[PDB]
Amino acid sequence: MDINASRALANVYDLPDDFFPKIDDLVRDAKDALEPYWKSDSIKKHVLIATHFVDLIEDFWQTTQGMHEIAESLRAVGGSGGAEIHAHLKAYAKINEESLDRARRLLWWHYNCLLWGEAQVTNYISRLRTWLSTPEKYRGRDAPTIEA
Amino acid sequence: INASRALANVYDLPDDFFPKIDDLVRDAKDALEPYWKSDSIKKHVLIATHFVDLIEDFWQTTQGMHEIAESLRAVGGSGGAEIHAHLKAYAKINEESLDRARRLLWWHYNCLLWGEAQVTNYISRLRTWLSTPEKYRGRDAPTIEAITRPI
Amino acid sequence: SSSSHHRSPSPRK
Amino acid sequence: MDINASRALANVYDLPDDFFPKIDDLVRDAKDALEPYWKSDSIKKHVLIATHFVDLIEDFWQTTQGMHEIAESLRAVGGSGGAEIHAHLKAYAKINEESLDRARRLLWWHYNCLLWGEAQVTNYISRLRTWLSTPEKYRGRDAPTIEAITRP
Amino acid sequence: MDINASRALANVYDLPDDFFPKIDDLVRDAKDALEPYWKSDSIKKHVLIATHFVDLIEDFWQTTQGMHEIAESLRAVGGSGGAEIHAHLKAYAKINEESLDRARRLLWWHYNCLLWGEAQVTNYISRLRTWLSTPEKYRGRDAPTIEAITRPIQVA
Amino acid sequence: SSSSHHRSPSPRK
Repeated sequence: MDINASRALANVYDLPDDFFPKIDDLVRDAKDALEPYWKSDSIKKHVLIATHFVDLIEDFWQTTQGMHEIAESLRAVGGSGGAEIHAHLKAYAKINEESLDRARRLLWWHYNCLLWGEAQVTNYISRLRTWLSTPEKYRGRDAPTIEA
Repeated sequence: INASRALANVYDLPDDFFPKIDDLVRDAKDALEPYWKSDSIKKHVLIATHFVDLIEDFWQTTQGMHEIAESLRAVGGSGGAEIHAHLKAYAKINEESLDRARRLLWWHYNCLLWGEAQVTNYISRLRTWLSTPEKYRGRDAPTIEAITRPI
Repeated sequence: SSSSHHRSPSPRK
Repeated sequence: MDINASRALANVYDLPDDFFPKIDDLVRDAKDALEPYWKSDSIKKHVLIATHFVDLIEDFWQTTQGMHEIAESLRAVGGSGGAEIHAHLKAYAKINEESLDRARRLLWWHYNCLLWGEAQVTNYISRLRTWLSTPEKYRGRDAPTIEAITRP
Repeated sequence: MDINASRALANVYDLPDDFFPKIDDLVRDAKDALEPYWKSDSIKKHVLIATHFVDLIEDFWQTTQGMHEIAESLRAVGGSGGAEIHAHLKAYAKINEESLDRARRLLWWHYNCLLWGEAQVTNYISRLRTWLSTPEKYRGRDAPTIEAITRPIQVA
Repeated sequence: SSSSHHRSPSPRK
């Protein structure tokens, strides 16, 4: 495969939003794989970045989910609250969940690059892009995976 | 060792030592943009950039949560104290997270500009000066102009 | 650097 | 200064009971500075002594405070216990408080000597005694310190 | 230190409590054997630890004992203001007793290691634990000892 | 030319 075309086809924001493991499993794997580098106090790029995003998720994910739940409960219980309140709440939750989707994607990217290598990860992304462009019939019955 | 030490020192500060968030983010972006154009992977670059993004993403949402919670509680007739309590808890969590982000951003920005040593020494001196009981102190805090002068 | 890799992690497109 | 006069003016128990940080802060800083040596299972003087005194405080401080609380509560109640009971309890709490004050002072001493050096702390205490015997207006605006430094 | 010495000390922590000399005698002997190292201002592990533990005892032993005494006194006289009084007092005294028992045992270990040697003492304790855990009929009628004490001082 | 420092720590005066 052409390195150039691969790198051009590889981007973490192109993915379907269902390719990404649940946030709990992702955070757990990230922490369990980072513990050595933490204890060693390592200054590697992906270590630093994945640490930042682990912290970001742990901080704001449950708060955003609680905000969405609160907005729904407030619009359900009745109009006693208001429309501006629910609109502002939904907008804040929307912005936060966009930021959290970005954090999730980049945490995945950074963790997988730490494990395997960003070269392997971009190759995998390109090959998965192809697998997804192809129709179900003339492609593998199960998707690829890194060194798999 | 000394890294976590100076970090704990940074956390051991009064919250009135840290500039306003607008000034801080402005200065950080101004100092970092060249490094972005240069595609630099420096540690302080990595961390300050990511904290700037964090702040610009969540600060306004958190302040709005605070204000709307207080307003609807003053109203009193919207849902119940459950909503206000849930909102206060979330806002507290996000506030402490953003405070940590603000502090680490200050630390890394200043380390990048001037020097990690010049910032660590000043922070140690200031933390010591603040610890003491005001009778063995000096009567004049250490001022930030010490970072700017080399040694 | 052939890759964008700006502001540290991969930049959007 | 004259090194002899410095070492002679340097004694931890000369300080007026308020130069010393609070007990929680002191134990916390001591543990934070010790845990490396604890893990490395070190033998050195200051580590050993600071550890012993941390343990002593952890063990007896809260008990002594509770003893004082008990003495005051029984004093308020009046009929409970009695007079000589209150007297003996207060005397015991007082002896324990003397021991714990000595422990706090020695803990400060050894923690700081471990961080910087007992010579540095000696000079610090000496210069502080001098700077503190002088009146306020001829002191200046720069008290004495140790001022750790870092090199890139 | 050696895992042998660690085993010996962990065993000291769990001995029958009748193996240990009276605290008065222990403190006395510790002071008398340490004052030379005090004058010489030595910084040896056992010296430091024994000194600190004997000071600890000197300070808090009689205090804890009087605490017990007065707790029993208030329980006997009655008229307590709530039972929490005696509860908290005896809990404090119990924590003090645990701390002081550990102190006595480490003082014993360190003073005896100073006298004889860490090796001699850990061997002694290994033998004594093997002897105590074992039941009679396979044991020996007389316990083991540090043979350097009860061996004759021969002089021509 | 050494301080008291007896028993390992510093004594009173």
